[PDB]
Formats: sequence, C-alpha cells, structure tokens
Amino acid sequence: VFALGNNLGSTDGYLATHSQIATKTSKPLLETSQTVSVITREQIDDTASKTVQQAMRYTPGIFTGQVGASNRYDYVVMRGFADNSVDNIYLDGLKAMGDSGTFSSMQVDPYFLERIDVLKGPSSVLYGRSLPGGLVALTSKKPLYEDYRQITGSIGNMGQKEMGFDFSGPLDEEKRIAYRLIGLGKGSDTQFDHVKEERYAIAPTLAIDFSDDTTLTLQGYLQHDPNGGYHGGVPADGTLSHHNGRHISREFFDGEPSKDDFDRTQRMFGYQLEHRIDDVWSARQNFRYLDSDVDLSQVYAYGWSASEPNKLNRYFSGAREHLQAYIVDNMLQAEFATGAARHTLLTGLDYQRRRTVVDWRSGSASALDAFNPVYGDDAISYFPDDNHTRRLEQTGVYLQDLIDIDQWRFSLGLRQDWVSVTDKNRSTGSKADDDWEKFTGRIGALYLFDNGLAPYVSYSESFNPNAYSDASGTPLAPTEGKQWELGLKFQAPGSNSFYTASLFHITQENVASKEPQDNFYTSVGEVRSQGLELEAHTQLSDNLKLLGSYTYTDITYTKSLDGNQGHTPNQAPKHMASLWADYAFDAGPLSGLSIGGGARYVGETWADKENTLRVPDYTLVDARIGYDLGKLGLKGLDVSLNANNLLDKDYVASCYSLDFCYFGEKRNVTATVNYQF
Ligand SMILES: O=C1CCC(=O)N(O)CCCCCNC(=O)CCC(=O)N(O)CCCCCN1
Ligand SMILES: O=C1CCC(=O)N(O)CCCCCNC(=O)CCC(=O)N(O)CCCCCN1
Ligand SMILES: O=C1CCC(=O)N(O)CCCCCNC(=O)CCC(=O)N(O)CCCCCN1
Ligand SMILES: [Fe+3]
Repeated sequence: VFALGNNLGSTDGYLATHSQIATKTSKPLLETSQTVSVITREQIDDTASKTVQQAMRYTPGIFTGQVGASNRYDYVVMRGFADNSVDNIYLDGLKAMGDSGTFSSMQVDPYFLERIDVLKGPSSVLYGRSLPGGLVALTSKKPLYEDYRQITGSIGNMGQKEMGFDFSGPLDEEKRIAYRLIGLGKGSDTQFDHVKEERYAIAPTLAIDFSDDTTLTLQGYLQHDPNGGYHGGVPADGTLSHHNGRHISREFFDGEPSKDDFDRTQRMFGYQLEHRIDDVWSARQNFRYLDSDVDLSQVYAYGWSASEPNKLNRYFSGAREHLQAYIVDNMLQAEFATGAARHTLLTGLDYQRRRTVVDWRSGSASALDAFNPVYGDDAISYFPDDNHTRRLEQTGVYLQDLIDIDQWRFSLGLRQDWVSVTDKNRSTGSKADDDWEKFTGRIGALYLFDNGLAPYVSYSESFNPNAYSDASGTPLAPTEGKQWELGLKFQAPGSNSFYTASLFHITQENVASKEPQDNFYTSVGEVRSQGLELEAHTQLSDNLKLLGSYTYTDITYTKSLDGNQGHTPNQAPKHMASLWADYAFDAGPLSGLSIGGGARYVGETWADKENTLRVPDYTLVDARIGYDLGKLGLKGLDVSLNANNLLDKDYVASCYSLDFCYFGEKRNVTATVNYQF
C-alpha cells in the first residue's frame, strides 16, 4: 500500500490515474484541486524523448525553447515564468539541489525515469522555495518484485549512439528484497559544428521490507557528462533577419574547438524509509546527498564587431565548480474519520543545506566570422578572476489537511520557512549573509459529481530568494507568487479518457527593478500571468492513443522602473497547442506494428524585454514506427524508428535578448532495439 509520498495510481497508455505531486500523498488527479499533468514512461519512449525538458514538449502551459536545441540543462518555462527555469525540477520528492546562480545545475537522464509529474502554479506550501509557474517532479524507477531485464540500443543522425540496460528483480525467496540496476552510455554530435555530447551513468537501487509495515529503499545515481554539447546563442540580427544579406547557419559554432569544454560529474546517493504505524498513522523519511563537479571552458559570441563587418565579438567564460548538497524530508501522516468527514492530515519537516565553491575566470577572445569562420585563434585576454563560496539553508515546517466530506474534497496547507543564504567573495574577502522567514498558505475546494465531473477552485502561494541585491549590497526580499485558479476535470468512469481546463491568475511580487540610469535594484517590480490551459488524453479504442493540449498565456510586467512597466516578457508565447496520436495494429496481417506521430504549435514570442520584434511562430511534426518482432516469434524483441521535427524546419526557438537567439533542433531520426530476457 502506502499512500504517503507515493503516486500509487494506475497507468494505461499515456494516462496516469493518481499523483502525489500536489499532496505528498497519493490522490487521484480527478480529486485534486490543482492542475497536474503526468507524462508516462510510454509517452517518453513513443515520442523518443531525450531529456526531461523535451519530454514536456507535448504538455500544456510549458515552453520548451528557452535555449532552443541545447541539451545541457533542463529549462522548464511554466506559465511564462522563464527566470530560474533551471530550478523547477524535483526528484523522488526532493528538490534537485542545483545552484541556478552557477553552472552547477544537475540533469536527470530520462532513461532512469518511470514518470514525470507537472504541478502548475505556486506550490511552496509543500516544497518551500520555488517559482510561480509551478514545478516538475521526476519519479525514479524502483526495484521490481518480478524478474525484468531489458537491453536497448539506439542509433541516429548527428552521430547519435546509445546503450542502456535495465535489470530488476527480487533477491530473496520470499520477495521481500529486490534490486534494480540501470546503466547507460550515449554520445552525440549535434547540429552544431565541432560539438560533442557524451554521457555515462549507473543507478543502483535496493528495496527491503523489514516487514509488511516498514520498507527501506536505498538509491545511488552516478553520472559523468565528459562533454556538454552546445550551450550558446547568436545575435538576432541575421538569424531573424538578413545580416549584410546573409543568414547564420543552424550548425554554426561560436566557440573555439581548442577551448570548448563542459565536464559535469554528478554523484548522488539517498534513501526513502517508509513506516506504517497504524491504519491511521504513517511516517516517511526521504533523504538525498549530492556531490558534483563542473568544469567549463566556453568562448561565445556576444554581439557584432563594431569594426569587422561579418565577425562577432567574442568573450570567454571559465569555471571550476564543486557543489555539495544535503536534503531530508520528514513526514508524518494521520488518516482518520470525524463523523462524516474523512481526514488525511500531514505534518512535515524538511531541511536543505547547500554549498557551492566556484572559481570563475573570464576574458576577451578574438572576433569570429559568422559566415565561413576560421577557428584556432584562441588566445584569451583575461579579466579579473571572480571566486565565491555560496551557501543556502532552508528549514521548512508544513501542515496539510485533505478533508473529504460527501462529494466535497478540500485541501488546506500552511508552511513556515527559515532561509539563510550566504555568498563569500573569496577574491575580495567580503561576505553577504542574509536570513529570512516566510509563511505560505494554500486552500483548495473541489466538488466530485457522480459522473466524473469535478469543478474546483484553488488559492496558492510561493516564494523564492531574490537573485538581486539593492543599493547597499544586501539581497532584496524574496519574490512572491500568489495564484487564483479555477478548473474543471472530467473522466467518464468507463473511459480511459481524461479532460481538464484550467484558468489561472498569477501575481509575482518583490521583483527586482531599477531605472536604466541606476546600478542599484529595488524590489518594486511586479509580473502578472493569466490564461487558460486545456488538456485531453483519449483512448478511442485499445489501439488508438491520443493526447492534445491548448495553452493561452498573457504575461505582463505590470510594474517596472526600467521603462518596461507595460510590456510582455520574451520567451513567452501567447498561444501554444499540441496533438499526438499512436495507432497499434493488434490483429490481422499488420499485428505487432505500431504507427504514431503528432504536431505541436508555438505562437510568436518576443525576442527581447524591450519588445522590438517577434520570433516567428513555428509548427513541428513528429512521427514514429514500432514493430514488436515477438509477433514474428522472437518474444521480447521489438524495434522502433522515430523522427522529431520531421519537416526539418529552420527556426529560432526563442531569444533571451537581441544579442542571444537559439536555433531549434533539426530533424532527429532514431532507430531503437529493445530486448527483454
Ligand atoms: O553561472 C552563471 C549563471 C548561470 C548561467 O548563466 N548558465 O548559462 C548556466 C545555467 C543556469 C541558468 C540558465 N541560465 C540563466 O538563467 C540566465 C542567467 C543570465 O541571464 N546571465 O546573464 C548569466 C548570469 C550571470 C552570471 C553568469 N554565471
Ligand atoms: O557570459 C556570461 C557568463 C557565462 C554564462 O553565463 N554562460 O552560459 C556561458 C556563456 C554564455 C553564452 C550564451 N549563453 C546563452 O545564450 C544561454 C543563456 C545563458 O546561459 N546566459 O548566461 C545568458 C547570458 C549570457 C551572456 C552574459 N553572461
Ligand atoms: O541586469 C543585470 C543582472 C540581471 C540579469 O542577469 N538579467 O538577465 C536580467 C534580465 C534582463 C536582461 C536580459 N538578458 C541580457 O541582457 C543578456 C545577458 C544577460 O542576461 N545579462 O544580465 C547581461 C546584461 C547586463 C545587465 C546587467 N546585469
Ligand atoms: Fe549562462
């Protein structure tokens, strides 16, 4: 059993029935007064999904183009909140613990994942520090109690190759002890000249039942990315328009092949202890330690040379980083009745402690011709080194009551947080030391009709430490999100279909803002995001699987000192939609064959905060072919072929500014072989 900290749903095709993302305790999606999406293991594979970021490319309210084709980090823009989008990821109930103010942001390979859960809007009441768009919860693969052995191989264009294996099963005659061990190797060239991606990772897991009342799960995850692909951008001039009559290629490398390194070693171990006391009382401890090394050498373009017609000015960034982080979550849940009301009452205490030691170097590099470049002129003019030790501590105390009474489903949550953040400029010897406490709350109400219709309303709050500091060097007040949400959910009790609509209004406060004149920030900015999401998961037969989505997002700087009080953030499409279908032939000559694909639409986005032109809209097509050769008498063998961006469209996915625009991925074609023993 054991609802606390577990999804416990069911899954069929692309549709999950339950999640714990919104509650830290298993709850049907239909009875949860929040917007929750679930991306199934099957959805990841069918779409040939290569990262967490890309796996959401079919999910409403999520923009997946912040840095275009780059795969170095998972940038998850939620409900138009692009800033700190790298810090939205949770793994097995615990904040991932990257430091978004450094290069040490972690990435979880999808091959280790069983599910991806997406919670929209402010959600600090259960998690502490987080962004106003929502958050993403990855659920790792766990030991199975029956033997499972899979081997997979993939090959593609762009020099892609990959190997994985996934073995699981019980170790004891009684099936109280089970393991899973997963490993993988991969490599890629990318559309971009002279770039490599490469990764090696292994994940051991051990599960032990001390009895029916107690389970301990032991986890390891060790990952080495000796190369980091491409993580650059080029000027809008001449990507979005011609530059002296020519266009920059989508394969252009703005760096120096002799000085382009990204080495990230991420080492994690942890455990989850599950103890049932009573049919009433349950307790859980989730724990994870992280230790990572990141090494970076990057020459990048930054604007056009003022003197040399078709050359870009270039600069150099260098970094060596060591990140350490501890996270524990202590949960105690009471399940009990009080007359007609059934209560699910949760109390928790969590603790985050992080230290990041960063030695940064920078300088000026030679200009580079943006059309027919000559590489090799790699001398750097160094700027002053900039060395820091960064520390963060977060202690949270939270309370939640899920109250079900007749057809009502209510949610009440409160959390008090103590945050301490410090930054020792180790070059200068100075230290910024700041302590804060924040109170956050959430209240939800949903009415469940007996046909599977569920209207609901939600109010929810969030906070995040401010990345900026004021006229005295003291960091500003944490930013704050507040959200009103209205929704409607529908599942016909027969069907394997599910439909939702969500209407949202998010206000974000204490955003840093200053007049262009000034060098100092004040916490007087405000941002508002409002809109509508529609999501459809259908099975119209036991062969035909559907997904669809529509997103309308109106985000605006409602208060700014910098001239921008009235503008729309860049990297924030007003309109998005997507649709994916998969058809499996199940009897007859074609049996064992599967066919699939889909299309996703992103509306225009602004290239800059100043709003001076648009990044055009784009429509991409995906397609798939699978064949289970077991149907030809070799059981456990299946093969598939995938193509994303099937029409090979050449587009800018987005721009962070007028200097930095990113290309979308060209067609990515994959062939996969899966064999179970
Ligand atoms: O370590 C760093 C920041 C991290 C970074 O920049 N990465 O690229 C790594 C990925 C983490 C976040 C994704 N990027 C952003 O959120 C854009 C940040 C931005 O606007 N800047 O100007 C840069 C910040 C100035 C200091 C530069 N040094
Ligand atoms: O140069 C720095 C510090 C180094 C750094 O932060 N790097 O990422 C490495 C080099 C950036 C190259 C372009 N990177 C992108 O366009 C992705 C977004 C991003 O990462 N930014 O930092 C946005 C601003 C980058 C310019 C200002 N800051
Ligand atoms: O304002 C700051 C700190 C805030 C920050 O880092 N932002 O990104 C603010 C978001 C608006 C700017 C969008 N992007 C760019 O201008 C490109 C690279 C970048 O991001 N820079 O900051 C380098 C610009 C120098 C600005 C001075 N430093
Ligand atoms: Fe950067």
